[PDB]
Amino acid sequence: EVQLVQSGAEVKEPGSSVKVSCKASGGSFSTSGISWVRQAPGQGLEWMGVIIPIQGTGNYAQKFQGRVTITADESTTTVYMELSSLRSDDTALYYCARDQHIYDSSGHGGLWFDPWGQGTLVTVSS
Amino acid sequence: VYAWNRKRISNCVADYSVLYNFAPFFAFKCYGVSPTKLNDLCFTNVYADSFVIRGNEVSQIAPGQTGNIADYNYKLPDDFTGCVIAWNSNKLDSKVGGNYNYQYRLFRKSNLKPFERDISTEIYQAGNKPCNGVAGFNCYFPLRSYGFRPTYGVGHQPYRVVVLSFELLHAPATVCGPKKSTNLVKNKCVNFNFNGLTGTGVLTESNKKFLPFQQFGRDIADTTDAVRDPQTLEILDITPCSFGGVSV
Amino acid sequence: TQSYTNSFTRGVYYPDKVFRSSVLHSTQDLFLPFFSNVTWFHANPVLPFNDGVYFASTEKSNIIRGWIFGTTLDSKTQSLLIVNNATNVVIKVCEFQFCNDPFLDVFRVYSSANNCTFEYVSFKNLREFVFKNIDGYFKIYSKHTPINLPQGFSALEPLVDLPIGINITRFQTLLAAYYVGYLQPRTFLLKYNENGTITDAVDCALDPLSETKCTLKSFTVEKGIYQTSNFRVQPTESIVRFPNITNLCPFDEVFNATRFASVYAWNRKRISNCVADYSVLYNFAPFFAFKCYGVSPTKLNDLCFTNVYADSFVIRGNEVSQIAPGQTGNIADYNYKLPDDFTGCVIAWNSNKLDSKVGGN
Amino acid sequence: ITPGTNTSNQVAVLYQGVNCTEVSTGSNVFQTRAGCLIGAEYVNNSYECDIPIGAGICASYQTSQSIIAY
Amino acid sequence: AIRMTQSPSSLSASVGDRVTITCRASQSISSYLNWYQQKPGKAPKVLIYGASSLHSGVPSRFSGSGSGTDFTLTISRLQPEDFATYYCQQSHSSPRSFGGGTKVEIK
Ligand SMILES: *[C@@H]1O[C@H](CO)[C@@H](O)[C@H](O)[C@H]1NC(C)=O
Ligand SMILES: *[C@@H]1O[C@H](CO)[C@@H](O)[C@H](O)[C@H]1NC(C)=O
Ligand SMILES: *[C@@H]1O[C@H](CO)[C@@H](O)[C@H](O)[C@H]1NC(C)=O
Ligand SMILES: *[C@@H]1O[C@H](CO)[C@@H](O)[C@H](O)[C@H]1NC(C)=O
Ligand SMILES: *[C@@H]1O[C@H](CO)[C@@H](O)[C@H](O)[C@H]1NC(C)=O
Ligand SMILES: *[C@@H]1O[C@H](CO)[C@@H](O)[C@H](O)[C@H]1NC(C)=O
Repeated sequence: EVQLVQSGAEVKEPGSSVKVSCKASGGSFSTSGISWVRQAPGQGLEWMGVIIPIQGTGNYAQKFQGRVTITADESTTTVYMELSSLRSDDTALYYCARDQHIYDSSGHGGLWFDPWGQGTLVTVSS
Repeated sequence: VYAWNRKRISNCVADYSVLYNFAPFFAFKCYGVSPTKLNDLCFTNVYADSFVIRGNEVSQIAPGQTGNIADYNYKLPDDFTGCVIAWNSNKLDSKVGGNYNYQYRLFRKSNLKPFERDISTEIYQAGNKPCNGVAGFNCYFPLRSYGFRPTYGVGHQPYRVVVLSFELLHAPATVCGPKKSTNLVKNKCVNFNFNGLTGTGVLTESNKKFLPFQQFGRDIADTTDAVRDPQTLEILDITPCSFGGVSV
Repeated sequence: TQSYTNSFTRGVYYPDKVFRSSVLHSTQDLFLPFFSNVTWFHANPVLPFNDGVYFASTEKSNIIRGWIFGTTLDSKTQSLLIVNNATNVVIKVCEFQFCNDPFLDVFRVYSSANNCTFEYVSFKNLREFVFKNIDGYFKIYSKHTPINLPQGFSALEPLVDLPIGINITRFQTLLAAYYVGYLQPRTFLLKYNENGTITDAVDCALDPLSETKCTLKSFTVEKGIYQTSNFRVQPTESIVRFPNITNLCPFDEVFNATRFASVYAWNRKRISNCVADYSVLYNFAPFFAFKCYGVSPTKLNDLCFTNVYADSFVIRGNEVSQIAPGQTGNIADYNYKLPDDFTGCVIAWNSNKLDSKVGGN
Repeated sequence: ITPGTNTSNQVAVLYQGVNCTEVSTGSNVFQTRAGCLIGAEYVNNSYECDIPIGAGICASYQTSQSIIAY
Repeated sequence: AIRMTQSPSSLSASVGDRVTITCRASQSISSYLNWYQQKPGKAPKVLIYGASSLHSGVPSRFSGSGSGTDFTLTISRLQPEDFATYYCQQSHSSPRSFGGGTKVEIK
């Protein structure tokens, strides 16, 4: 299926910002939600936000609003996630994933993230 | 189809007999007018609305139709006068892996008004739970991409559609067919043709008080009794030539 | 300051550009009803637009100059700005970013102006204007008349027609006291005198007397009793009652068989006790259109049938025309015959990729 | 029911064949066998028929003039 | 504002056994639940989407069921390569809340 490739690891300091790229091999771009999911070391997964490239903007959960910016480069087929105001709780693996959302006619079947990137380890050094 | 292009045609002579040389279509579908007569008519404006659909939906580009396309994407008025031209474009709009550059709107709160374009990419909310712009249960993305592939059947292959809408108002004509105009003859019984309005009668100078925007006058039986010459903006009264009963 | 006034008979404009002389003509169009309720403003939110706007101003020095039309007026969509210099009228459709309180100094209206897709340049006096945005044209009718709202009549000759198709819902006035009314789809009886001028008008829905005048197609009504109209009680709501059925009809296994039957032994399947969505039949077979007799393909989802029968087989191209009521041939006589009172839909699609072999199928 | 527009713009209305309960609408309702008559003041007097309404009821325009039914 | 709760947090079983994992929602999410399998050092993979559907390539031993607020992922016959962490995610509404995650270990 579609393949997602992310950038390399990042080392930062609190108060800075990190930009992570996610290039889709292609096949449904500008209509497929490229979701970003972060995973703290030894902790569970957490959904940050999703972007549909044709919308132009990005939607985020009610835990990251105000310091997460996601934009899509349509020409390069790459999705960029900018997390500003880094802190200690921002050291995690940052995956990018694509939604499917198959619905038949009433609400059966939901979204799922089949393609995942290899992961972008971002470390907020003290 | 959801963001169909529209172009305006005015102040030009339109030869509709070269449209066969531009696209490999098989025939026009003209409503309110016949395809062969288009070169003998003057229209106040022309609108060329172009887009891509698939085969099944070509039947929906017609007045009075309903469906996904005719409701949420591209709606034609019930009093439509124009011509629809659709041709298969499987060699251009289909890729081996699938052509996902063409999309259609699948959900909308209300049907489109005729000749209304809706390019809003807001998340459609089927239920009462607010979506806040995030897809989810009863939160759909209204735009879905066609997947065009060369191996698809004729009904699922892409079709390029151009709709010509002919605005024939009371305004001065701006789009006309190739037709040479002869000298104006008055006080004689002639077959006159003013901007496609044909008739037979005697043309006389008139003192009717046409306002600057008006272009012709009607009678009790809706017969044009006066005209304005398209070249020299004067008022001509049209009269039936001469006739009567003959008893023996 | 918002007062209210009666419009009397003001607001009649020429509905078409066809010359008529000495005739009573009946026209249904967006007119300002007679004796309506106009809002009077004194020198600030945005007024709505509805189906049209009638603007009136009794002036002497041209204080009011321009108008703004649009939906959001926040540069998120195209908006119509109509201003005028000492001589030149400036009409623009850029995505302006209007200020909260636009005004003019003897320009502080739009901080931004991007994507201009169209640009057009050209005793007291009562100036009347009618702005309406029907079809794809923004029609402006104007009439300036010297007064000393008068209880009189005066038609409004058309002034401007613009091919802009901007959706308009809200509007506001621009100046460097005026009346506003809203147009409604009324039927009028207009009187064209010998010179082609509208000199009188009758609003057919104003009162019983005007209904009589419009019914007689005349302005004077003689003594008597006239059968004018019929009163009806209109429905209040809509009621839909359909059976208790949840199962979906098995159209999957009809159109998606591995191999269809021969025409002489055509397969038949019975469909009952299910909800049939005929809008997914396009996703199962690559056909181009239905051929429905006695019913239309788009209406199938709004009907209940006691039973459905799906009869599937394979023929060749020449014989597809024979699958229709009243036809004759080899297929319609000896293989598969349809009744003359047939009500149904025939779906045929080419299957050369499946039913054809190199050596022959 | 109307006297000529040369005379008066005041009119009466007859809803034909309905009871005076299923009915622009003045407070002068009257029930005739021909229907419901709104805008006419019924008078116990009788004169020659002026505007025939039906079932023996006629209407006229008489005196401060108004439409009366009788 | 929808939360997902798993049980247990760490179960130890043997090869060929039957494993049952429960995923509960605070409020009904219909059939918008997903199950993800993550191996250490690798990105998660989908096993169940829609609470009842198997992804392409998923072995038939995995089976999911349930609707509303009660859900269950069942492995009929455990395998040596089936020892990983299983997360259940709700797709009902934003945010997509992943469960606490159940880790399946060797007995
Ligand atoms: C129209 O063309 C004729 C000759 O072609 C010319 O004499 C006349 O002035 C023109 N009128 C206008 C309004 O262009
Ligand atoms: C117009 O409407 C207002 C209420 O919106 C009302 O007070 C006023 O009396 C109306 N105009 C007339 C002439 O009755
Ligand atoms: C038409 O115009 C002429 C011009 O003098 C005028 O005499 C005549 O009265 C006008 N027609 C009417 C009905 O007033
Ligand atoms: C007006 O018309 C009425 C008919 O009902 C007639 O009786 C009366 O004399 C007329 N008056 C004038 C001034 O014409
Ligand atoms: C009208 O209805 C009332 C009851 O609603 C009844 O008493 C009366 O007789 C009826 N009159 C006519 C003329 O139908
Ligand atoms: C007519 O007379 C009757 C009794 O004779 C009375 O009840 C009724 O009120 C009178 N009508 C009028 C309009 O005075």
